[PDB]
Amino acid sequence: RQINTEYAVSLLEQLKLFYEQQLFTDIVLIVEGTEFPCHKMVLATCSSYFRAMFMSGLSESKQTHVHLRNVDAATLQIIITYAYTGNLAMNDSTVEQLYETACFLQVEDVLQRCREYLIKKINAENCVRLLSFADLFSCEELKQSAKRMVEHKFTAVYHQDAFMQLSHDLLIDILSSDNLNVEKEETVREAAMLWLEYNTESRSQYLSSVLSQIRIDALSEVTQRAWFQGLPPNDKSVVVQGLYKSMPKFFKPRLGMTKEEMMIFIEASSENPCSLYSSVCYSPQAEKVYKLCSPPADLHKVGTVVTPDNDIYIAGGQVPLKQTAFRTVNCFYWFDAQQNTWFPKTPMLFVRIKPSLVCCEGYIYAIGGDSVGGELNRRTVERYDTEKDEWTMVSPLPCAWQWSAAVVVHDCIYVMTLNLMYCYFPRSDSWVEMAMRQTSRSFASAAAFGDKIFYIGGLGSSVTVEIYDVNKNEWKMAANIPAKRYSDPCVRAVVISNSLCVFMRETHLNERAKYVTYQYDLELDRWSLRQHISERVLWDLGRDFRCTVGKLYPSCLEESPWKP
Amino acid sequence: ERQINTEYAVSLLEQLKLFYEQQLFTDIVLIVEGTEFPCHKMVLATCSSYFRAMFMSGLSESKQTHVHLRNVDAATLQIIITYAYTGNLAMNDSTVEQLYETACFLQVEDVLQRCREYLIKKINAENCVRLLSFADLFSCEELKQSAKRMVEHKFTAVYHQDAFMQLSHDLLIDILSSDNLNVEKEETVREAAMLWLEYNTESRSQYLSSVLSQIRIDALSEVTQRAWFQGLPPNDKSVVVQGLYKSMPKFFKPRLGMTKEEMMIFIEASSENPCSLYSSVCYSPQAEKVYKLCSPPADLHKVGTVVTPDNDIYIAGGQVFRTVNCFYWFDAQQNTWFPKTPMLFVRIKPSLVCCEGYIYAIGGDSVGGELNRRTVERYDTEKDEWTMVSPLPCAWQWSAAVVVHDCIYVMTLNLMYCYFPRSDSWVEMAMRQTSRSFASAAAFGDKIFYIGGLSVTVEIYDVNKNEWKMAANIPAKRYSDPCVRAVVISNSLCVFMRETHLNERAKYVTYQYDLELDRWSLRQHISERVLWDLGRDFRCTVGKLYPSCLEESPWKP
Amino acid sequence: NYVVENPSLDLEQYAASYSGLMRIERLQFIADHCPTLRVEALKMALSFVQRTFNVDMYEEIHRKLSEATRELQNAPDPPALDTAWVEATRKKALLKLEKLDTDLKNYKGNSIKESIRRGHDDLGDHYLDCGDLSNALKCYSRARDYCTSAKHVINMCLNVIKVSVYLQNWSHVLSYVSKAESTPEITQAILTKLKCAAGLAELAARKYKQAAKCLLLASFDHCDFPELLSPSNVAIYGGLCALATFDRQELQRNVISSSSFKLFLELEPQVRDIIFKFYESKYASCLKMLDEMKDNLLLDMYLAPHVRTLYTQIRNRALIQYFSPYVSADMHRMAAAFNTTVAALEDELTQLILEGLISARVDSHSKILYARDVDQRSTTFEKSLLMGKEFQRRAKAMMLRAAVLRNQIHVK
Repeated sequence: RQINTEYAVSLLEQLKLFYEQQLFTDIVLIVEGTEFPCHKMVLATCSSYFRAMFMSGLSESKQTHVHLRNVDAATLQIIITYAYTGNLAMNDSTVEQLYETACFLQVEDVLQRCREYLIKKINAENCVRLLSFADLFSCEELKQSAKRMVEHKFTAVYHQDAFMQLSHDLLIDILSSDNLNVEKEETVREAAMLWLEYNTESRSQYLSSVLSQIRIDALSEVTQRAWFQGLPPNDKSVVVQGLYKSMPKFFKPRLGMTKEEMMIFIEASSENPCSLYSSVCYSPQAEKVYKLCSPPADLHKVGTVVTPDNDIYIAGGQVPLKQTAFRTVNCFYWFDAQQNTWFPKTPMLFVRIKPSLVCCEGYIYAIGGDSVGGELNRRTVERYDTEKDEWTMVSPLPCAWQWSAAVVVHDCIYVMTLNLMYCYFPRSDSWVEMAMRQTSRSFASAAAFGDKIFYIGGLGSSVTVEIYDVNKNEWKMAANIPAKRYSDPCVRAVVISNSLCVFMRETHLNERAKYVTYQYDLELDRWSLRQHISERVLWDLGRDFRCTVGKLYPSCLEESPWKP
Repeated sequence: ERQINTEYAVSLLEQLKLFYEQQLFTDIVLIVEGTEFPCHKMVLATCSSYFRAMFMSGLSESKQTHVHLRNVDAATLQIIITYAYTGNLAMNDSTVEQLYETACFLQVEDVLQRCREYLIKKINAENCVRLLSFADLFSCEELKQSAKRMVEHKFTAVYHQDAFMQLSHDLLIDILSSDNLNVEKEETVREAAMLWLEYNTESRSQYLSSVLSQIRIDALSEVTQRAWFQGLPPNDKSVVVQGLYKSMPKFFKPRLGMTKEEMMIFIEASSENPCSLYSSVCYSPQAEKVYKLCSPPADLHKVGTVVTPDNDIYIAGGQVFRTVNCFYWFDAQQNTWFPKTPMLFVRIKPSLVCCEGYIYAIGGDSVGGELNRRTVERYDTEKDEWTMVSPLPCAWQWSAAVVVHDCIYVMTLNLMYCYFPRSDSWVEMAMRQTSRSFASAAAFGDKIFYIGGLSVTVEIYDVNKNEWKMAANIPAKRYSDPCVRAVVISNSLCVFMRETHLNERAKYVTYQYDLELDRWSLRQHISERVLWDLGRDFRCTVGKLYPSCLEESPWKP
Repeated sequence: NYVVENPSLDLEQYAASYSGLMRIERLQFIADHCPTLRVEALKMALSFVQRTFNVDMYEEIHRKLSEATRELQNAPDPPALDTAWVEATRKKALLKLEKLDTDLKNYKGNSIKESIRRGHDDLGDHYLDCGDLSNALKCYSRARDYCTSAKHVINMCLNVIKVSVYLQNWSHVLSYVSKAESTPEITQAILTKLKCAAGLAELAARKYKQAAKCLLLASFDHCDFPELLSPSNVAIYGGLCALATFDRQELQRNVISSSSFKLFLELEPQVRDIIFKFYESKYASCLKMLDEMKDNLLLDMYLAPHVRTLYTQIRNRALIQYFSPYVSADMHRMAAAFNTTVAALEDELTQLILEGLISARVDSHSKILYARDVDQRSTTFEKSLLMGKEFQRRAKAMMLRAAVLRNQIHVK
C-alpha cells in the first residue's frame, strides 16, 4: 500500500514541534558559536554524511557536541528546517552556498532541487560563474547544460571578468569545442590572447596547449610577435618551439561561421496527415527547405520574434484540450539554435492567441493577443526581462485593437491596426498618437527596415502598400505589386540582405499555390524579381503561417524528405 | 494554516517506514519477553500518550537505551508499532481484546477509538457478556452502555451462558436491578440469580445479601428461602434474620419486559405533514391504539420487513430514487435504528425470510443485469456476513416468500419452489391453477394461505399434502378493489383488508377466519377515529413492541 | 432522417428488458427520438440514471428533463436535481473508489497476476458504474496483460466487447470476438454470447449478410443477455437481416435448421408471419405488416438508420421474387399485390429494371410486365463484336504508341 497521508502530516508536524520546542534533543551542532539543537534521526535521514558521522563507531558516536566547521549558519539552518518541515526557500543569492553545503553534507534531495534551480537560473551574466561552480563541484548535468549555454554566451560577450579566472582544463574544453557561435575565427583568437596576457608567466606552459586547440590560420600571422613581446626574457624554449610547432592539428573551419540569413516559417501545412501543422524554413542562398522541430506540444496560434542577438522566442498559443477542442495556455519557450529543440522558460501572466512579439532594449514585448481577461483594459500589454527572467507589465495601449501587428523602430514600439497607430515610449512608459491611414485594411504584416515602416497588404489580402516615415510622421503610397489577376496573393513583409523583400505566395483560379519573392526598390518604388522559388523544393504551407528573419545552422538542421 | 499533503505527506512516511524496516536512526529498543523492537522515540511520542512521558520525564528512563517493557504482548505491540509507522491498523476479529488492553496500557487514543468502534459494532450473539466485563474492567462507558442494553436483551434470551457466571458484584447489580429486562415472566430472572448464587461459596454469599434485594418481592417470598435452607452454611442465625426482612419493603413495582403486546408493524403510511412522503406506524389489536415508528433512513423508501421468532425487526434494500443496499435493525427500547452489514447488491423491495436463525432475501431486483437474473442471497445473524446460496430456478416479479416447517417457500404468479437449507438446492413444488400476481402469502401453522392477486382468491396449500385448494371468497362490497393482508395473530389466522369505492372513504376492518368453517367472521372493525388512511404500497407484519418506548401518533378523529 | 412522431411504444417493457448502461443509452435514444413521449421516457431515464453513481450523463439528462418539463408548462396553458445528490454521490463514490484503488495497489505490491486482473476488472466495472468509459478501458486494457487461464481470456474478451459497444469501437469488439472464438478449440454456452456480440456489432457496422448468419447461430438457451441486446430485438434483428439478404431457399434452410430462430420467431410472431408470407408469395400482407413494425423500430438504438436500407432491400427482393415465376404478369395484378398505386409500382419497376436483377420490360399500353428472356446467343454475338471493335481500337492505339516511341516524338 501507499502509506497513509493523514498520519504522515500528523507525525510530520510533531517532528517540527519537537524541533522548534527543544525537548528531545541529544545532539547539538556547534557552528561558529551558534547552537543547533536537533536529532540524530532527522539529520541523517536527508544527509548521507551524518549517517557516516553517527552510525560509524567513531568518537562522535558518543560525544553529544560536534564542532561542524567550514559551513555556514544560514545554510545549515535552512537545510535543518528543510529536513524538519520540507520547505526549501530558495532565493537568487544563497543558492551558491546552498550547493556548497549540500555537497559537503551529501544531501541528495536538496542537491537535485538546487541543481534544477540552477538549470533554470543559467543565463548570460552568470554562465561563467556557474560553469566554474559546475567545474569546482562535479555536476555534469549542470556542467553540460552550462557548457552549451556557456559556449554561445561567451562568444557574444567575451568580456566578463570571471572568464580570466578559469582553470586550464575548462578553457581547453571551451575553445576546442565545435559548438562556438562566432561570425569569425579571429574573435576567439584575441579572446585567448587576452586570457594568456591576463597573468604572469604562469600562462606560459598553458600557451603550448591553448594554441594546440586553435586553428593554424592565425598561428603563423599576427598575434605571434605580440606574445614574443610578452615573453619572459632570455627564454629560448618558446620562441623556437612555436616556430616549428604549427605543422599538425588539421585545419578545419568551425561551426559558428554557418549562420545564413533564412526565412523561418511556423505552423506550415503538415506533410503527413497524422499531424496538424509543422515548421519549416526556406534558404535564400542554399535554395533548399530545411525542417524544424515541432512547436512545443504542437503550440498553434503563436507569435515569433528575433532579437538583434539572433534569438528565437515563442509566446502565447493554445493546445488542444484532452470535433473542436482547444485551450489557451500562457507557456513560454526558447528555441535552441544548435540542439533543434525548444527550451521552456518563464510563462506569462495571461494567455494569448496570436501575440505580437517585439524585441526592444533587450525586452520582449507581447502586445495584445486576445487575452482571457476582457476587462476594461482588454489589451494586457506586458514586456519580458531577459536579464532577470521575469515579466513586467507596461503602460496599457489607448485603444482596443484586434488582428494587429507591431514593429520596433528608433528604440520605440510601433503597433499598427486597421487605421490607427500608437507609438510606445519605453523611457517614460507612455503612448503618443501617430498618423492616421486613409485605407481600412487588416490581416496584414509589417517589416521594420531602417527608419521606415512598410505596411504591406491588408483587407484575402491585396497589393496595397502604405509607407510610413518616423521622421516625417506621415503615411504615403508608393506603388502596387504587379501580380497575376484573379488571384489571392499571401503577402509577407520581411527585411533580408539589407533590403526590403516580400514573400508573396499567389494562387490562381483552380491552380496550385506558386511561391515567388520580389525585391522592392526603395528609391525607385518598384518590386524587382530577386528570385523565383521553384515548386520542386517548397510545397504548400497553408494560410495561417508566419515568417520571420533569422540565422540558422544548416549543419545542425536536417533536410526535410518530401516529394516535389 | 497551510498543511498541504499532496505528494509531500507520503514522502516523509515513505522514508520513515523504510528507515524503520531497515533498522536506521533507532535510538530506543523495546524488550518484550526477549523480543527486540528497534524503533524511534519521536514516533512513539506522537502516537502513544504514555511513550511521550516515557521519554520526557527527568527520570533515568530518558538515559536508557534498552527499556524492558513487560505485561505487553509482542504481537499487539508490533501491530501498534506498524500502525504508528503506516497509519493502517488491519485488525482481526480474535485479537481485539488484547489489542485494546495494550492500547489502554499505552494510552494510544486513536487506536483505542478504532477498537472501541470495532467492538461496539461486533456484539452479535455471544461475546456480549464477555466484552461487558471487558468494558467493566477497562472504562469504555460508550461501549459499556451499548453492551449494557445489548446484554440486557441477549442475556435474558439465553440466560445459560457460562461467561455470565464470572462477573463483578457491581456489574451484576446494575444488570439485574435495571428495568430493561426483556423478560415476559418474573421467575426467569429469579432462577437466573439462584443459579448464579449457587455457583460458588461464602464469598458469593456476601454478595447474596445485596443481590437478593434487587428483585420484586413477589419472588422473594417464594421457594427461594426453602431452597436456601439446604444451601445455607451451618450455624448461621443473623443471615436468616436479614433474609426475612426482604419481604415488605423496597418498592415492589412492575417490570418493563412483560409489556410485549403482539402488534402489527406497518411501513410507508400516508404522512400527515406534506413535507414528508411516507411514515411507519403500528396498530394495537388489543389496546385499539395506533402507534408510530421512526423511519430508519428518514429519506429512503421501498423497504422489506421480516420478523424473526425472537421478535426482531430488520430492514433491507430500498431506494432514496437511487437504490441503496443498506441494512438496519430496529431497537425495541431506544426507538431508533442501528445499521448493520450492507448487502452486496442494491435490491428494490426485497423479500426477507428467517429460517434456522438465518435471514434469507429472495428476489427483489438484485442488479437486474445478472448473467443469471434468478439469484438469492442470505444473511448470517451470528457471523454478521452475507453468504451466497443456490440461485433461483425461474424469473419472478412481485413475488412473495414465507417459511414453513423450517423450509423456505417462495410463491409467484403460478409456480412455487421449496429451498432445502441443508443441501442448498431448490425443489419443484405444486403448480397453481390460477395466475395471480401483486399478492402476498402468510405462513400460519403448517398451511400457506395465498390471499389476493390480479382479488379475493383464497388458495390454501398444505406442505404435508402438497396440493392447492379453494375455501371461500371474502365478503366484500362490490365495485371495490380490496387490499388483502394475511398474517398470524394470537395463534389464529386473520386478515386485514381495506375497501375503496368511487367517491367513498376507505374503511379498515379485520376478520377472524376459521379453518373448518371457511368463513371470515367479523372480529373487530378499526374505527377511523383512531386510524387514518394508509395508502397502497404499505406492508404489514406481526411482532411484539413496547408501548412506553414508542409514542402515540397524534391525529384528529 | 429519423426522430419521427409514432405512438404505442411500451416504455415499461423495453426499459426492463435491458439493464445497465445499455438500458441508459436506449432510454436516452427513445426519449430523444420519440416526442410526445419524451417526458415519461426522460422521467424514467433520470429515475434509473441516479442509481449507480452517474455524474456527467446525469447532468445532460437532467438538463433535458428540465427543458422537457418547462415545455409542458407552456403547451396546456423544470424538476430540481437535488444537488444534495452531488454531495452524497461524490463523497460516497470517491471513498469506495479510493478504497478499491487502495486494495489493488496492495496486490500490485504482492504480484499476483489473477488478483491484479480481477481487481482491474472490478475497477473497470466501478468506473463504468461511476460513468467513466475510458477509465474503465484502461483498467480492462491492463487486466488483459495479466491473464492466466482460458476462462480469464474469455472474461477479458467479454469486458472489452461490452465497453467497446458503448465507445462504439466495434472494431475492438470484432477483434475480441475472433480472439475469443478461434483460440479455444472452435452446458455452459459461451460461444452463443460471442456470436450475439458479433451479430449486433456487424449490424451496427452496416453489415447484413454476416450479421444475420451470426444471429441465426445464436441459441435461445442464452436467454438472459441484457447487457448488450434483448432477445426480443435479437429476433427482430435476425429476421429483418435474413429477409433482406437470404434468398427463399436460403431463408427456409437457415431458419428451420437453426431450431433456435424458430423459438426467436415465437417471441416475435410478427416477423415470423413476414417470412412465411414472404415464402408463400403474399407480399401484399408481407409489406403492409412491414410498415406497421417500421414505426416501432424507427426509434431503435442501432436499427433506425440501418433498417431503412434493410426495408428498401426487402421491398426490392419481394418484387424480384414475385415477378420471377411469371413470364408475362399483369401490372394491375402486381399493383394489386400491394397497397401501392399503378403509377408508383411502375416507377418502382422502372427503377428496378434500370438497376437490374429483374430482367423485365414494361408494356405500359395494357400495363402488363413482360419478362425479358433474351437468347444468350444474340447478346453474346453483339458483345463479342463490340469486344473485337474495342480490341482493334486498342491495337491501333498501341501501334501508334509504338510508332511515336520508336520515332522519339515528344514535346520538349
